[PDB]
Amino acid sequence: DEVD
Amino acid sequence: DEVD
Amino acid sequence: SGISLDNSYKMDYPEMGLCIIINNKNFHKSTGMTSRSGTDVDAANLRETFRNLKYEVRNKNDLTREEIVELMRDVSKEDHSKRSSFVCVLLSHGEEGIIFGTNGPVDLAKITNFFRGDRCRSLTGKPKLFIIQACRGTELDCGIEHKIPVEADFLYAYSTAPGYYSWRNSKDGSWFIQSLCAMLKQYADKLEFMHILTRVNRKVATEFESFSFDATFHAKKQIPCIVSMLTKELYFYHHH
Amino acid sequence: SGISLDNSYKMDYPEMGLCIIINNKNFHKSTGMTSRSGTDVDAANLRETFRNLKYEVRNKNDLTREEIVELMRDVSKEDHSKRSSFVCVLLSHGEEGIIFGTNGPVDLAKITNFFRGDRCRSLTGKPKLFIIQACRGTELDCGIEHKIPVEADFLYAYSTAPGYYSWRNSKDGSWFIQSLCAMLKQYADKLEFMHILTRVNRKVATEFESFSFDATFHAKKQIPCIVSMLTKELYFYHHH
Repeated sequence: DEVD
Repeated sequence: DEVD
Repeated sequence: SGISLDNSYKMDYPEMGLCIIINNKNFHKSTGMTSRSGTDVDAANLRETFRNLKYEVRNKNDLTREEIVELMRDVSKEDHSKRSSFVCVLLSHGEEGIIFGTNGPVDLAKITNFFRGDRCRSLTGKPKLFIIQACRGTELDCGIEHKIPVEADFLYAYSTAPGYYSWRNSKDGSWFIQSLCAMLKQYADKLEFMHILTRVNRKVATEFESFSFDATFHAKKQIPCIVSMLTKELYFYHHH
Repeated sequence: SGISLDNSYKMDYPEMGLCIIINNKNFHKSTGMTSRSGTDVDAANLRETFRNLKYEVRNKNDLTREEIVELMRDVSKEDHSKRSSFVCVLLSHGEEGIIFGTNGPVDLAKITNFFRGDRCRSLTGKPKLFIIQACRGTELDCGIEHKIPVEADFLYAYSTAPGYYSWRNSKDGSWFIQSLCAMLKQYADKLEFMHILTRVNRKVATEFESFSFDATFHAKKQIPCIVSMLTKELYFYHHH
């Protein structure tokens, strides 16, 4: 999981 | 009220 | 274009179609059939109701059995190509499978056969609605506290269950036609036709009960009877 | 013809319309923006999903801010007369009101303004859908156990609430786009678009939670954000  |  | 569905009848032909109303009130003395007080109330209600649905309404009064057959034969031989549907309303005395001309009976099947998929080609694939206010017998309900089939795309909206009397009020009109017009007025721009007729079933079943000085005919109930050979959903409105 | 209703957009033009997918994965080193692993999964899912809805899909990868503006300007100047709708999907880094080209930011309002009712006349009165997978800030959700307006007929399907991060899984794709494609696949031939997007809201809200070795970013939740200036119901299918 990564943030944009 | 009457019947047909 | 995008994904398409075809679960409902095409009802955006240039014309909705004919609404034939046969209103038999007065019968030849020799038949021994009583005059049907209240039926003009029904006929007027139906005319207005189907007018507002944009049907081409034709009212006919006091037709002989011969006139009924000729009328329906002639109507079935019209060009219905530009019409979405066909409606016929029968108001008369009756028995199971039978409706009365002023001088004698007509087989309901003889009338409806004129509009078979193979006999009225400009109505093939289109909904053919027969609305029948007439007795279907003498029972009383006491209540409790490649090809398509030639018989496809018919709907018979019977006022009463098989075998049973049907009730007409001399002041208000018949229970069934009263209720039918009311539900069409309220729901034709909202509900599919089977759901409208289901509301008619409930209205007749819950809101009416006979009053008679004759115990045999007093406190009786009625349930109408929807008979569908339709192959699609029927909405009286269309989109655009 | 019979009674007509016009509560839903006309979606039976010869073409559904364009689906422009801008997939920004790799960013110029000087911007300091990370590569968006998983976004190709999103872009491929969207291409297939909108292909099956009969959109003319155009995929674009790694566009500069200048290329984004030129592309959208050019698309807005096409003749959309034969198209029912317009769809643009943006996959990138972002902040509130902003999406990133590979070399710097683009105002979302600059992009969407090209399609204003008064600036793209062949899309006036037609639904213009902008689907945005990008952050809208840095907040984390901890969860709990005559004329028409020029801004009419736009829908902005944001992946996340205003002010919040948006989550992308490097293996599976982004939570929002994953969920959106799944719900379109399942419900586009059945449900109105707001109800589809509502199912997307629930799917993202209930089925995803972040996993991180970093306590700051661990166990976080997301709710997408539907912003509708639409004036009619939108069904991707039509009747006939």
